[PDB]
Amino acid sequence: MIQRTPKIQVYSRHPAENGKSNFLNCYVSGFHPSDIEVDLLKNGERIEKVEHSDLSFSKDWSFYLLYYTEFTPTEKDEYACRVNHVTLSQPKIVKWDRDM
Amino acid sequence: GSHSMRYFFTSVSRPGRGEPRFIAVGYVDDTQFVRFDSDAASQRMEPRAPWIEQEGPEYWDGETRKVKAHSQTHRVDLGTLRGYYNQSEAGSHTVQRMYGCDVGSDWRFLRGYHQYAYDGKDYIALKEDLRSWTAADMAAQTTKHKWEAAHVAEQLRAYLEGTCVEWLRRYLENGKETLQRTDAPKTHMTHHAVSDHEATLRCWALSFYPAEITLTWQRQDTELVETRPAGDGTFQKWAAVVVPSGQEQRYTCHVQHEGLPKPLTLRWE
Amino acid sequence: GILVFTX
Repeated sequence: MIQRTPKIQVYSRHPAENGKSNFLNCYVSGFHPSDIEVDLLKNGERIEKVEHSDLSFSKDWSFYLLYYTEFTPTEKDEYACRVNHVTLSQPKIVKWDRDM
Repeated sequence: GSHSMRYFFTSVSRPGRGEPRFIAVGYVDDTQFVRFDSDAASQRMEPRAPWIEQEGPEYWDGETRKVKAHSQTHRVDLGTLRGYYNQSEAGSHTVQRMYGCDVGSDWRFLRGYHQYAYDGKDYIALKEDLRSWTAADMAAQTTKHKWEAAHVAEQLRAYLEGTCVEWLRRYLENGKETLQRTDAPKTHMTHHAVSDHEATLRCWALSFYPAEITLTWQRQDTELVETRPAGDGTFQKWAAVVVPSGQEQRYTCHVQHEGLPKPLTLRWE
Repeated sequence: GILVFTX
């Protein structure tokens, strides 16, 4: 079968304002197969209370999912989205950058 | 750029660890309204949009009923698809199906599509003429021939063209206040530098709805990321261009969206 | 809502 690496986008629901509650997102998309592990990380540690959209796929049959978490950004707390898929030799960890 | 309703089904074979996985989620435009998950605790069709919550038990019992039939069907398919390709029961494989109807500005039929895919490639798809099919492999032709003998194609046509658009028009009205609404993109630009002779000029389109939008640069060498959802019904997307130095004035970003009567041309100034 | 034949 056809394998496709996920494309990862770590961003916030609304523009990042330290001290304000917002949601951190990780929209992994364009991947195939469906089995994928996505976790949002805070200063390296795993974030437990995350939620995700139901599995849906695009016109090219590649899947897509959105992993959100409620977080009140701080200026020193680093955030990331760790993803692993049969197409990655190691779990691609993308850091949340508030201007990307 | 009118309206539609499409359902998406994905069934993955989990060899040795139970039955396959099945997820049926329904979409009206860019808005999810229902879902089903093989491994959920409710095992019924669940609401994922408020305008759908209002539906009586008889409906929910209804879709739950029909959804699991879709399940039995999809686990049979996997087994059958493994046979055609002579694959070992060992590995996992994926089945995806998607069908629904498109409706114009008037809420009148426009298109319909069935189509199925195996392991990420097209297996067989219903032709626009909702009479014929497009078979992919020689195996896919098996399914096509068979389906043509049974006149399955014409049984679907009755759905896409009939009951699908009806239930769609019904969804649009019942949930009008969210579905029939638009949101002009909240745009802006930034200036980041790559080096001491290059900078990344980036253009943003946020909080818009529906998801269709056109981000365009102009002085070829343009990064465009795929429209992502913010998580509150609106969508985001940004476009970037590595502009040489002190040359940012000769670059214009352009936004096109259902919510912008006249486009937005924003320049770094 | 929904409608499926075996493939």
